[PDB]
Amino acid sequence: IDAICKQRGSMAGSTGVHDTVVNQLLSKIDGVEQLNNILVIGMTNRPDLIDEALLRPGRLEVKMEIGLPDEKGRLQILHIHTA
Amino acid sequence: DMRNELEEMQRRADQLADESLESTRRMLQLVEESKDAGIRTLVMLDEQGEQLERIEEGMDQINKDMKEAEKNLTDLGK
Repeated sequence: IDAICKQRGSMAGSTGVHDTVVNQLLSKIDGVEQLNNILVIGMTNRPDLIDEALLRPGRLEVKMEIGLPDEKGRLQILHIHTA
Repeated sequence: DMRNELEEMQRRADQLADESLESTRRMLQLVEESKDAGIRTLVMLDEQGEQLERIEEGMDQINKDMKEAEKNLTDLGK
């Protein structure tokens, strides 16, 4: 998702295509028309590069961090891959 | 040393169309219909010309017959 969504501005180009995309996405997810039968899942390696606006109440607003497993997780993974 | 430089990116404006697919199809359909009508008119005109050519011979024959009959009757009368 970070490839498409980056902080408004902060880009050196005349076309300005990296801002209209973000604005259209923001309008569609949360606009005047109320659409409530959709769920969007976005995964990334660098949460910082994501535009701050998308991370707030109403828009996204639930964020999970997947960390390195523990001894039990390592045992389970090894069992799964050696079964 | 706050001397910055830039590079440029380009975008292509949409080519000339997206109005050549609604009036276009109607134009083509009308052209086809006009072509069919013209073919029919061709056929009818040829038939009419043939019929006029046919009429000509009977016209000439009746003219000749009447003239000859009138001359003969006048000759016998006197």
